[PDB]
Amino acid sequence: RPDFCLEPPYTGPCWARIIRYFYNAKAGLCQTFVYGGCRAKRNNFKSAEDCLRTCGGA
Amino acid sequence: CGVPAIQPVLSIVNGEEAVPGSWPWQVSLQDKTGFHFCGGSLINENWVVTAAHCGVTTSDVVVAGEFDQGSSSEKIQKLKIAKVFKNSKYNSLTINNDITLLKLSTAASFSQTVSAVCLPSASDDFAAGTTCVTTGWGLTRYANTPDRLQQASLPLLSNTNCKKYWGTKIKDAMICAGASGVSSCMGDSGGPLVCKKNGAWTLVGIVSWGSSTCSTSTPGVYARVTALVNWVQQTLAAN
Repeated sequence: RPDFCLEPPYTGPCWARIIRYFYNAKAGLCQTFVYGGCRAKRNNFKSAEDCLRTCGGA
Repeated sequence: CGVPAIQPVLSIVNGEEAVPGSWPWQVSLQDKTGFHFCGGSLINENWVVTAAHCGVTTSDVVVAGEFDQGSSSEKIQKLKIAKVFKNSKYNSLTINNDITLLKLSTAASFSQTVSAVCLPSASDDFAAGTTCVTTGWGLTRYANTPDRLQQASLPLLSNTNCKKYWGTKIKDAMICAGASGVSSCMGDSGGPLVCKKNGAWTLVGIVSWGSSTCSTSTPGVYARVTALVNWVQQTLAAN
């Protein structure tokens, strides 16, 4: 799986409160986190499904 | 516009609870489940101005006349969004031109707690040091959002002073304010930064970005409405 899947979630500098998903390698599942709205890193998905299909098993 | 039926009491991290309904143009942008993700400002009965990075869609809703998001009995107006007009010049890399207009499916019913903020003229000059106000339901500590609407008085900063911290990240459609003991924060984006123009509260900025920890000693950055208002007027006129 891509290495970006191992990066911690990144909220960014913008001040929105948008729910996104990131893969948590420690637990093996995608979890929710608050995204600020801009400059998203790659371990940031709009759905748990997209996240699992891209990072599952990393 | 710009004249609340209920006057606010002056004197977001380190801000203060607002008088219920004293910022009648403040709206809460929520998803279909009621989750607040951004703020916004009513500019008339059919349009709301917010930030482009909020990524609003027609599935989201505009909640007007709200004060306590934790109150199920509080009377509010849940308004559907007919169309979203994101400024095509919004730069997703620099965050410049961070503004979006929302056209409501059904007009908002103006009242003592729901009305519009005034828009500035492209040529208006709000001097640095001018004390303005920003409002919203963003975090009060860098964590869940406060139930009741918050407010904070803060000074506008000159581009030169803002750049002393942010350098070249400050673009022409941005205006800074804060670094004075208060700070906008997660959940405040899209909300208003208003200053008085002939006594009427006028939209000078739209909460955009800043310190990643909402530091109160760092300049907050807002979309500069004077640099984007012509786009606003043009969009309304064509729709």
